[PDB]
Amino acid sequence: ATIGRISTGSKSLDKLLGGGIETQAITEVFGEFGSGKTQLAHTLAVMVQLPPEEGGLNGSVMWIDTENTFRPERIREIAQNRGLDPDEVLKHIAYARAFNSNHQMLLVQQASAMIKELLNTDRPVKLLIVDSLTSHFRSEYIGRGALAERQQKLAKHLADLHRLANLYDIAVFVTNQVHSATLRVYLRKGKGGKRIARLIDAPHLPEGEAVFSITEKGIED
Repeated sequence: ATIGRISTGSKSLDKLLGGGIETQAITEVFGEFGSGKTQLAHTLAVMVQLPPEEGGLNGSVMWIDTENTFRPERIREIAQNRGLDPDEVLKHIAYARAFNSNHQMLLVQQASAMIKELLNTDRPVKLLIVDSLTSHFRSEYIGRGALAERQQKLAKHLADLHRLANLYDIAVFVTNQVHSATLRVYLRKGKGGKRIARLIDAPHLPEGEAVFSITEKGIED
């Protein structure tokens, strides 16, 4: 299948991403708390649901939360301000809270069965969010030989993530605070409620930067 692109809500940021975030890839967005990673995840969970003419893929979402940062109220606000039905937007976001790194790995594996069933529907899964990919791995692996073990589990988790994205034509979006993903985006605060995105690593895309805002519509220019 050909690559689908999900608009982030920002024209500037979509331009940097060659149209938007891609299916059949793991897009990693990293930054300090408040850099806009979570607002971008919330905006994408709504945007993917829009028709292609609006920047979406008529798709369903699966969201894995390691730190309880998912906000239904924010999804609802973004949905309403984009002229979508908040109830329908929420019902197309399959949500799961991971309490440890092993639970997190298991949820990715269990998600394959769910995705299979939605493939021939009008709204198949086009987006899988993992916020925030490493929080459990960093807190659990402390002591002698902890670092080498963490790297091994992360690599397998990311391989399980890559497998779903290619096999089912899904865009995998992961967040991180501060490893090989297909696209790395460094996020930081600009001047005001403005953020700056820096494309660090990309195989088909040139390096660069884009500026965006955080509003009642989630993410825009």
